[PDB]
Amino acid sequence: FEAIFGTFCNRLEWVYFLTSGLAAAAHAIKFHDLNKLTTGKMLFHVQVPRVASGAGLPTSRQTTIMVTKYSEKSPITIPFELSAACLTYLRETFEGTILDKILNVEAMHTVLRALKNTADAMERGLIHSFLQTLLRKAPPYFVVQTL
Amino acid sequence: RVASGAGLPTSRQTTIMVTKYSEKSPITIPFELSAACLTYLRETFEGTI
Amino acid sequence: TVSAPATYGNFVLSPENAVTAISYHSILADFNSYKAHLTSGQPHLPNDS
Repeated sequence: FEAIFGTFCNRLEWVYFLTSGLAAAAHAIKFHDLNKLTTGKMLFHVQVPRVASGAGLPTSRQTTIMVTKYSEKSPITIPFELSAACLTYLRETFEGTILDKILNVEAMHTVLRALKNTADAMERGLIHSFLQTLLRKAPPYFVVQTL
Repeated sequence: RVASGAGLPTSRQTTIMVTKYSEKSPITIPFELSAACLTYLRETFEGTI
Repeated sequence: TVSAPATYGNFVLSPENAVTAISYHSILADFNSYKAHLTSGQPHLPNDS
């Protein structure tokens, strides 16, 4: 005889955005009207101090500096596929035979694996998008040290 | 898998299946005994010292 | 000082393994466990044969 000693399956590791240390740079918020939002903004108002000047020299008038900051938008996406045979087995039972039961349970397990995989992919894609944002805004060492 | 941003192709599911096989390597060692050993093992001639 | 296994393990064949070796020249180890998990609808076995 020839023997099958075992059949193996990889156990996945699930990651979440909040569990990462990269989330420390984030202030994460849910907003159920986000699709209806045109980009949001923040307003700032600063009045600088000044020093009294000596005789003869011109004085400094008092300035107000008002600035604005804006937001960026960047959605993400991922698909999962199900076959028509998987769908028809998932929906309906033909006969009560053991094989048909196997096919029904197998379609259910196919769908469950696909949903779990997509959910993990969504968490990972959020992490990836935030890291890309950080790399997009971050200037290199020589610029910031010169500043 | 990792979700994709605008303009980049999203990655599809894959299932990868591999197999591994055993191997064989028998070993052999002999030992041999002389017919005198086989005689004296069983037979006690007259029982002297 | 290290704790190591004192004896070789024992790989044994179930009677369904015997029937399948006779009829098909093949072995599926833990055949009855595979059967029970397959019929109950449980997607994972507990451990390797």
